[PDB]
Amino acid sequence: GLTEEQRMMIRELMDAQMKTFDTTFSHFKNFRLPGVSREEAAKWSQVRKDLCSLKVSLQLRGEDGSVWNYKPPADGKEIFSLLPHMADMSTYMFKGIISFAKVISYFRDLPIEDQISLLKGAAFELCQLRFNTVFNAETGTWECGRLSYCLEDFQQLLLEPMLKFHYMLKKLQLHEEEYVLMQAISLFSPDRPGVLQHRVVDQLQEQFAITLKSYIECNRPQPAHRFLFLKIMAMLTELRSINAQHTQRLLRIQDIHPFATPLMQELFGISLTERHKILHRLLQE
Amino acid sequence: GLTEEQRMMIRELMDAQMKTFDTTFSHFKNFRLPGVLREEAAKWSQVRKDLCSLKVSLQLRGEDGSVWNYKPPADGKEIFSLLPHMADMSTYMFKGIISFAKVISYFRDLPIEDQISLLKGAAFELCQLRFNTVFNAETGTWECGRLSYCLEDTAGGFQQLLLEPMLKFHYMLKKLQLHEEEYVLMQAISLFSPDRPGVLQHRVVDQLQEQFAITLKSYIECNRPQPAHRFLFLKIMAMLTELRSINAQHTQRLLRIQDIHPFATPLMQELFGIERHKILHRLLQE
Ligand SMILES: CCC[C@H](CC)Oc1ccc(C(=O)OC)cc1NC(=O)c1nnn(-c2cc(OC)ccc2OC)c1C
Ligand SMILES: CCC[C@H](CC)Oc1ccc(C(=O)OC)cc1NC(=O)c1nnn(-c2cc(OC)ccc2OC)c1C
Repeated sequence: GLTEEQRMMIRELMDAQMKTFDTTFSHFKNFRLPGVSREEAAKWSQVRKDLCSLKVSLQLRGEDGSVWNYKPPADGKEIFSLLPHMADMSTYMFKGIISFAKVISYFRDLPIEDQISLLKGAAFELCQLRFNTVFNAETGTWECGRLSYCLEDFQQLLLEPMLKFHYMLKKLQLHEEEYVLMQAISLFSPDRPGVLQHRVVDQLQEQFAITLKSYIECNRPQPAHRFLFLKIMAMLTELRSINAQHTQRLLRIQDIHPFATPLMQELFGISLTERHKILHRLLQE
Repeated sequence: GLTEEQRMMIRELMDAQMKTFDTTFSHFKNFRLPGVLREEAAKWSQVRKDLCSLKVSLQLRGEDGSVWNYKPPADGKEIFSLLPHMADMSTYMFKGIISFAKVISYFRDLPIEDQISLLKGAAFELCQLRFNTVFNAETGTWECGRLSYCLEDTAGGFQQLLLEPMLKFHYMLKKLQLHEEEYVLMQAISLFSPDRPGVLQHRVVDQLQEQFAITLKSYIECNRPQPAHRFLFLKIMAMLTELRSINAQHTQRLLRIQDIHPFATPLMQELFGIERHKILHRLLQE
């Protein structure tokens, strides 16, 4: 079995996930909706390539049973139509991740600078891990309560590394304990930009990784997924590569079409404490 | 061929239609839309049967090419979700019909009370005739510019739609493949109905209706192949007779819905009887 500290470690992470992951997205309100220069022109071409890779239709299910469905247009600024909404979704998700990190005892004891640096480097990764738990691989749809995001028209989709990540991770059929441990391992990455206490974060990540390794051996005897632990660690390595690629994508689009919310601006590159006033405020409550 | 008086009649009606029928619905703006979220029971039960008869989805195409689609909920008060939009659409269509009648010389010379009585009796029918020209029978969709109203997919399929006499009328009328001139002549024959409630100059209106009918009869004889269009005029007049029965049915349906859930605009209230025609008098005086 697991040690007393290992079981309590999983118990704390699971309680954190329940307190801070709004799976029904019931409290995601007041969001935006679509339809509701030579140096600049050159940067547009690359931004158009970034936006056509992830094209989803939007579905809004009302309490009465009615459904409002948004089908995106074909490629001007029309390819930016979903950005103000996705910014509000990302910002809403990031607030839940910030709250997730705050209740973890190992994260709360860290200096405020390292708390800022770890959340900055892992925000995208923990959000994709949370999005994968509501991803329907049969329909290609992220089901976020009354909101749904359906991929628009497979081997072309799998070429997109972010979409391939969600299909591959969903195929592993992970439990909630394995997702929340993946979030812990990703959150406590010691080699994030700006981390000071490099060794103590490295030591915390090793305890979360050993706990995941021990959990799988004690709760997963089915050969359904052999080497599940090493497969998970490979997905986290791939998730770090996708994080760098898509963080560059957002900066390119933000350069010619500003959409990032004030919380996202601190999350990207738009003295550590002074440059992250909102993150510092949220991390105090 | 047609006589000069009959050609001038068709020419006046086509100009009336061109000036007053916004076929692209470009000037239908600021309309409302469904949100993003013992004896009283007998009124409700009949109204639930009344509102389940016509089930459409709403489609709004944006200028950039995007498409917002609204699928109505399944049968509370949610079965009313489309009423404010339909009240806006109907009010807009009725104004175009009033303007249509207002430029017809034979209509303006009638007494003002007969003008109001003819409009109240024919508003639904001229609205349905205009809607039929933008009805796509292959997709079951009224294409109104950037707005589209599509019959919802049902387990009964196409035969299910034919249960509603209103829908059967649109498919049957579209099957005739009528010209623009025949549509505008149908509207004139419907508008000048001498047996509407409250009509005083019964003989004058009846004589005006027969001239429009004779003109339509002569148009079909002179501009359509003799063999297969031998009874098109009689088929059209039978469609107008059936459209009048559907008018009586759906007017009663609207009054029942209004009795338990008010939705009619001020102009619609004057149209269904819900000084009595203050807005109608102003519109006819402009
Ligand atoms: C709700 C389900 C969304 C789906 C799930 C994978 O995926 C999309 C589908 C479609 C689109 C799209 O059609 O848009 C126009 C965009 C995204 N996805 C992000 O918009 C996005 N997901 N994560 N992040 C992000 C978050 C960060 O902090 C938390 C930091 C950086 C980030 O990105 C570099 C973003 C902007
Ligand atoms: C959008 C147009 C296409 C289709 C053709 C039948 O229309 C509907 C589609 C769906 C519905 C519906 O799903 O309902 C909840 C209702 C209507 N249609 C009227 O709502 C309506 N059409 N004509 N009139 C009306 C107008 C009058 O003066 C102009 C006078 C009386 C009238 O009716 C008694 C109404 C209220």
